[PDB]
Amino acid sequence: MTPLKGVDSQVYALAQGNILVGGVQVNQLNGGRITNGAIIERELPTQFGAGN
Amino acid sequence: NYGYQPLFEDRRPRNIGDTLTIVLQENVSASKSSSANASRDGKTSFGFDTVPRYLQGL
Repeated sequence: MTPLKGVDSQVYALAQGNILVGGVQVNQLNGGRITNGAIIERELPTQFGAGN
Repeated sequence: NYGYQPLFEDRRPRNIGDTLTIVLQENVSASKSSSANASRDGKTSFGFDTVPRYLQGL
């Protein structure tokens, strides 16, 4: 349950889940990826559909 | 607030409402001195207490 914020200090997502890391070229064991681990919370307004 | 805020910078005040801490630590000291002196002393003396007969005129 880590809050993901933008450059404006606003919480834009919530991330929680299980880390997946690779199991002589050793893999990086201090960095992992979570697929679909973050759920969005805020929506950015856009001008799409306006104007010509 | 929707403004941009950096992460790694030292959070210095940047706008009108920002607050800053001031440590006075003021210490000023100035001194001035001057002196002058002048001394003159003189003393002259002359006396016979015994005058030769030939010099008695002067």
